[PDB]
Amino acid sequence: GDDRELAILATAENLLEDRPLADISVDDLAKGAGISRPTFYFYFPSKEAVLLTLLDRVVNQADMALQTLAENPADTDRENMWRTGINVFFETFGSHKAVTRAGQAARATSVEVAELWSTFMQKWIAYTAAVIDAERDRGAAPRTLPAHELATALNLMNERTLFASFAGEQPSVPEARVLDTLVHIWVTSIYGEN
Amino acid sequence: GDDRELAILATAENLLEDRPLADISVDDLAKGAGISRPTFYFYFPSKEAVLLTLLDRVVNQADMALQTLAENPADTDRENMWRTGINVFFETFGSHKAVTRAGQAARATSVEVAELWSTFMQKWIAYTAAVIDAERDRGAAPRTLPAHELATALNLMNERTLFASFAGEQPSVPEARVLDTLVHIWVTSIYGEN
Repeated sequence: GDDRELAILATAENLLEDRPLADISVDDLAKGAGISRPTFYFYFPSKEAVLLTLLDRVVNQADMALQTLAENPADTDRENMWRTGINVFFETFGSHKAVTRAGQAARATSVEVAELWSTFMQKWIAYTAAVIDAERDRGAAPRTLPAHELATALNLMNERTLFASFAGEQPSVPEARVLDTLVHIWVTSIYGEN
Repeated sequence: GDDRELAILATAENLLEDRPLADISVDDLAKGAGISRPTFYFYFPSKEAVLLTLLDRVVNQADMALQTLAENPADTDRENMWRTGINVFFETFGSHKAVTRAGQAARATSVEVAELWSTFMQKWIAYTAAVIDAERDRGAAPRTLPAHELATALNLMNERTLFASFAGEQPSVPEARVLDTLVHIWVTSIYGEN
């Protein structure tokens, strides 16, 4: 009986838009799904383990998303081949701000999360560097910096930047700009010369 | 004061080298520093307090340093002018990696610390904007992205990255490159066209 789990997962993410994981208790979730306080414990050991699943879900959506682009190509220049990738992350995480803010300010307390993140950040960081080269052996991008390093600076910038945008921090870049703001910085560097 | 307010500090900083604040005692600080428990408290109320100062001392160091380039302009090529500026941080914080690591795992629970970094980061992001602006008035820089917003992204990148390097995370850019890297991206996007 799958259903039940989604109920719990979904319920959390839609309570997280109002308060953190602390202000929420294993019961407030029992209702949302439609099970007795105890039933819960058969799908999740604790609320902690729920956020982790949320997070992982959200993170995989991104990989599965960007993955789809590693398949069918898009008939459009080089500025979009990049933009459209970053937008996955903007668009995606930008949709589950709550879970992002939640996963983040919880990285400092869950190796599971820290890893889950510290992992993909490497697949994504790799995928990128890959293209950086696949755009150098075709002679389109100058051989300036070592792809991986270059790719890392960019990639990490995203994380911090796209975050302070969703967390409403200050310093930050108004959400409706953070994109163009990023894409430009990617391209100008991925390709720029001197 | 100072003599004894300095002992503590230094005596703290050198202790953060081997372990985290959470493992350092008021005792371990009174000793190594050379003073008495009570004498400490006359200067500091808690250890987090000593941390907040060490941090305030580092941060401010870098600001004056940077501040000290406005009066000593000199002759040079567009690029280098940035490396020496971005260098001020990688050099400063990268010579106090322990504090940095500490003041970091503190922004999550210290509003004094939160406001501290945030209050500066703005002054640094601003300073960037000021330049990237007048850099356009003189004709060198192309008028693309809204300075402050470009300045921000870049600054947001140097935060999350230099740290990710000092704290030797996974993934990160080896402490031994980052300067060459960050410097690149800043320029190529500041003066870059599209």
